[PDB]
Amino acid sequence: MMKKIDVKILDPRVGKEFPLPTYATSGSAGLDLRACLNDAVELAPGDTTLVPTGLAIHIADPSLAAMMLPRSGLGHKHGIVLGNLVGLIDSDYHGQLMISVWNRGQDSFTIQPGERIAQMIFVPVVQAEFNLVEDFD
Amino acid sequence: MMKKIDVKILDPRVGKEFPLPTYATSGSAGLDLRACLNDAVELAPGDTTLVPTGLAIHIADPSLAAMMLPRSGLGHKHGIVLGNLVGLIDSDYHGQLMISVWNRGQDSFTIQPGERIAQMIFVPVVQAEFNLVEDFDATDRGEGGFGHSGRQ
Amino acid sequence: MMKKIDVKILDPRVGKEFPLPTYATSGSAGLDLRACLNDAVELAPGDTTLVPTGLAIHIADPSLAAMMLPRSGLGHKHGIVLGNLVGLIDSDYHGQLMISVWNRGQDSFTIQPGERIAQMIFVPVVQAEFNLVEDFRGEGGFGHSGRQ
Ligand SMILES: O=c1ccn([C@H]2C[C@H](O)[C@@H](COP(=O)(O)NP(=O)(O)OP(=O)(O)O)O2)c(=O)[nH]1
Ligand SMILES: O=c1ccn([C@H]2C[C@H](O)[C@@H](COP(=O)(O)NP(=O)(O)OP(=O)(O)O)O2)c(=O)[nH]1
Ligand SMILES: O=c1ccn([C@H]2C[C@H](O)[C@@H](COP(=O)(O)NP(=O)(O)OP(=O)(O)O)O2)c(=O)[nH]1
Ligand SMILES: [Mg+2]
Ligand SMILES: [Mg+2]
Ligand SMILES: [Mg+2]
Repeated sequence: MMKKIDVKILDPRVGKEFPLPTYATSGSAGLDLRACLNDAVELAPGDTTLVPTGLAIHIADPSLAAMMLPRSGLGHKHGIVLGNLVGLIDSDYHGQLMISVWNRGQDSFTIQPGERIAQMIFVPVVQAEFNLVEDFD
Repeated sequence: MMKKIDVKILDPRVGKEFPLPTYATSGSAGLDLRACLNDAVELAPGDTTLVPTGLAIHIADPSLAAMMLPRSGLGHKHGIVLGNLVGLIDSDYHGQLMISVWNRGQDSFTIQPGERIAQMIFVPVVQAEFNLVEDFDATDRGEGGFGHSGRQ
Repeated sequence: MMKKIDVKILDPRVGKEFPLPTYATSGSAGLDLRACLNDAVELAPGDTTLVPTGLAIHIADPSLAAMMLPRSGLGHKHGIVLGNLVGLIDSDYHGQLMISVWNRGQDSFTIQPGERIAQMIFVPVVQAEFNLVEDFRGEGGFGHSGRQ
């Protein structure tokens, strides 16, 4: 079940020094996002930093959304997760994709340029319309 | 894809003191949930508090569920997120929707009545039927997990 | 709506000492997962431990994934959540299902053999192929719509 998604490269290192995001294995649900940075960033325990990806997507189909998630190795082994926990990307967002990286653990961690620091899945979504009732029975 | 969902305005402040939940933009995936409180609540760093939404929904369709999530601005800038991280709402749950608000950050934060403090999406769900096997049809990923594909 | 998932039992207690995961009601979205431990694990505030389930699943269909989540009661009342926040099980994984348990709260907590410590849903997923373009809410994000 494939879907074409338009993407605009904002930093010319993307697609060259920093490969475009890809699925690590053929049945992976998420694609890995890379940190678009000149220099490594040291995250002390408790600190948050906003990491640019250097690209923008336009999902455009209002029956689809994306969810940014931590990776399980970074999250479990190093406490490197997301500051907003889960990042919900709307179908009508055109801006640069940004990653809120938060050190939830006890050890300092150093994010390298180009590192695969989070992942992103695409999921069908349903828009609800409310039917106001006085009681459900 | 639009679906009509029954909702009971369990707390009549919702729709009167502050607006009913709606989709912030046309192409928004989630709808914002508001703090149904009589008094402001100051959350010190590390603290949690249980905030009512004033709403009960009945999805009723077992092929659908809802998920409650933090908002990205409150979460990234102020460390205001969920105490259970992600809230899962069953299709046959029709009690009040409650929000566990947790201050994961280093500065205190005051939740005001009516404030949009989290968001909710509706997603399709599949119910699994387990088939016991002796061997798997092996794959390239195999048993690999927890960072086996590397950092770079 | 329903999908057949291959499962292998790795610990003989699973299905004998305590049940295999089951949907509690016909309208339940998730299945509860039980800690398959020999000895209870003490978790100080801020600690993380990796908890086996005694089970391996193989979803096998690349338009489907599973998401592991905290339970709302354990999360809100005791701060017992997931160390990777949300656990994403891929269609081509067939290792042991493992739960990263993190004590995010201010009080110690002990993970007990057999305790229902997390839950898991299965959701459809779509794999994307990129189309490079020069030009395409607008660009508004991270709070732009306000809170009032
Ligand atoms: O909570 C979890 C998360 C993942 N897993 C396993 C199954 C999943 O398919 C595999 C990899 O998941 P992620 O891709 O989300 N994490 P990461 O990218 O760090 O690992 P990998 O390098 O193997 O892809 O780890 C668990 O058993 N429990
Ligand atoms: O953030 C939440 C999460 C759940 N809920 C409601 C809806 C859901 O259907 C119900 C049960 O969710 P969980 O299974 O996550 N909680 P728990 O397992 O602790 O309680 P139960 O024993 O009733 O399943 O609680 C909320 O109001 N807010
Ligand atoms: O991790 C994220 C989350 C969101 N975003 C962008 C895309 C999304 O469409 C937009 C808004 O997301 P939320 O609605 O979850 N956050 P918030 O409600 O604070 O911002 P807004 O007022 O713009 O809706 O922000 C990111 O770039 N990274
Ligand atoms: Mg991975
Ligand atoms: Mg928003
Ligand atoms: Mg439950």
